[PDB]
Amino acid sequence: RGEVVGESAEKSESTATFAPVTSLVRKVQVTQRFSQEVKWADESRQLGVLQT
Amino acid sequence: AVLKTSSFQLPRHLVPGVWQKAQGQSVLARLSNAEPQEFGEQQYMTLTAPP
Repeated sequence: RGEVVGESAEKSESTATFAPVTSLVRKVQVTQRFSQEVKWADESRQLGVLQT
Repeated sequence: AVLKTSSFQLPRHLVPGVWQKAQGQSVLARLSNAEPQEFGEQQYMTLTAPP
Protein backbone atom coordinates (compact mmCIF):
# COMPACT_ATOMS: atom_id res chain seq x y z
CA ARG A 1 0.00 0.00 0.00
CA GLY A 2 0.96 3.63 -0.62
CA GLU A 3 1.25 6.22 2.17
CA VAL A 4 0.98 10.05 2.37
CA VAL A 5 3.69 11.96 4.31
CA GLY A 6 4.54 15.55 5.38
CA GLU A 7 7.86 17.21 4.34
CA SER A 8 9.80 15.44 7.18
CA ALA A 9 7.31 12.79 8.42
CA GLU A 10 8.61 9.23 8.97
CA LYS A 11 7.98 6.97 5.91
CA SER A 12 6.61 3.44 6.80
CA GLU A 13 7.72 -0.08 5.76
CA SER A 14 5.07 -2.02 3.65
CA THR A 15 5.68 -5.11 1.45
CA ALA A 16 3.93 -7.72 -0.70
CA THR A 17 3.41 -11.18 0.85
CA PHE A 18 3.55 -14.48 -1.08
CA ALA A 19 2.62 -18.15 -0.52
CA PRO A 20 3.34 -21.36 -2.51
CA VAL A 21 0.72 -24.06 -3.32
CA THR A 22 1.37 -27.65 -4.37
CA SER A 23 -0.54 -30.10 -6.56
CA LEU A 24 -1.38 -33.65 -5.52
CA VAL A 25 -0.85 -36.62 -7.87
CA ARG A 26 -3.85 -38.94 -8.28
CA LYS A 27 -3.65 -42.31 -10.10
CA VAL A 28 -6.87 -43.81 -11.51
CA GLN A 29 -7.63 -47.22 -12.97
CA VAL A 30 -10.59 -49.17 -14.28
CA THR A 31 -10.48 -52.98 -14.60
CA GLN A 32 -13.24 -55.15 -16.07
CA ARG A 33 -13.08 -59.01 -15.96
CA PHE A 34 -15.05 -61.44 -18.19
CA SER A 35 -15.03 -65.20 -19.03
CA GLN A 36 -13.33 -66.45 -22.26
CA GLU A 37 -16.87 -67.36 -23.45
CA VAL A 38 -17.92 -63.68 -23.49
CA LYS A 39 -15.24 -63.05 -26.19
CA TRP A 40 -16.58 -65.99 -28.27
CA ALA A 41 -20.27 -65.13 -27.81
CA ASP A 42 -19.56 -61.45 -28.60
CA GLU A 43 -17.37 -62.02 -31.69
CA SER A 44 -19.68 -64.77 -33.15
CA ARG A 45 -23.09 -63.06 -32.60
CA GLN A 46 -21.59 -59.55 -33.07
CA LEU A 47 -23.09 -58.43 -29.70
CA GLY A 48 -20.90 -55.28 -29.32
CA VAL A 49 -20.61 -55.97 -25.54
CA LEU A 50 -16.78 -55.86 -25.58
CA GLN A 51 -16.76 -52.62 -27.62
CA THR A 52 -19.37 -51.21 -25.17
CA ALA B 1 44.26 -106.54 -8.30
CA VAL B 2 43.44 -106.21 -12.07
CA LEU B 3 41.70 -103.02 -13.31
CA LYS B 4 37.94 -103.66 -13.88
CA THR B 5 35.70 -101.16 -15.77
CA SER B 6 33.47 -101.06 -12.63
CA SER B 7 36.15 -98.77 -11.08
CA PHE B 8 35.43 -96.08 -13.75
CA GLN B 9 31.61 -95.99 -13.29
CA LEU B 10 31.11 -95.10 -16.96
CA PRO B 11 27.94 -93.24 -18.08
CA ARG B 12 25.36 -95.20 -20.17
CA HIS B 13 24.78 -94.10 -23.79
CA LEU B 14 21.44 -92.37 -24.47
CA VAL B 15 19.75 -93.56 -27.69
CA PRO B 16 17.64 -90.99 -29.68
CA GLY B 17 13.80 -90.94 -29.79
CA VAL B 18 10.96 -92.16 -27.51
CA TRP B 19 9.16 -95.53 -27.50
CA GLN B 20 5.36 -95.31 -27.02
CA LYS B 21 2.31 -97.57 -26.82
CA ALA B 22 -0.25 -96.47 -29.45
CA GLN B 23 -3.56 -94.66 -28.68
CA GLY B 24 -6.93 -95.06 -30.41
CA GLN B 25 -8.20 -91.95 -32.23
CA SER B 26 -11.79 -90.58 -32.16
CA VAL B 27 -14.43 -92.87 -33.75
CA LEU B 28 -17.14 -90.13 -33.66
CA ALA B 29 -14.92 -87.82 -35.73
CA ARG B 30 -14.63 -90.67 -38.34
CA LEU B 31 -18.31 -91.81 -38.25
CA SER B 32 -20.09 -88.37 -37.98
CA ASN B 33 -19.00 -85.40 -40.12
CA ALA B 34 -18.50 -82.18 -38.13
CA GLU B 35 -21.15 -79.57 -38.99
CA PRO B 36 -20.19 -75.86 -38.80
CA GLN B 37 -21.53 -74.23 -35.62
CA GLU B 38 -21.57 -70.83 -33.87
CA PHE B 39 -20.72 -70.62 -30.16
CA GLY B 40 -23.67 -71.71 -27.94
CA GLU B 41 -26.27 -74.51 -27.71
CA GLN B 42 -27.94 -75.54 -31.00
CA GLN B 43 -31.59 -76.71 -31.18
CA TYR B 44 -33.00 -79.38 -33.57
CA MET B 45 -36.63 -80.20 -34.48
CA THR B 46 -37.82 -83.84 -34.29
CA LEU B 47 -41.05 -85.67 -35.23
CA THR B 48 -42.34 -87.63 -32.16
CA ALA B 49 -45.35 -89.44 -33.73
CA PRO B 50 -46.96 -89.56 -37.25
CA PRO B 51 -50.68 -89.20 -38.14
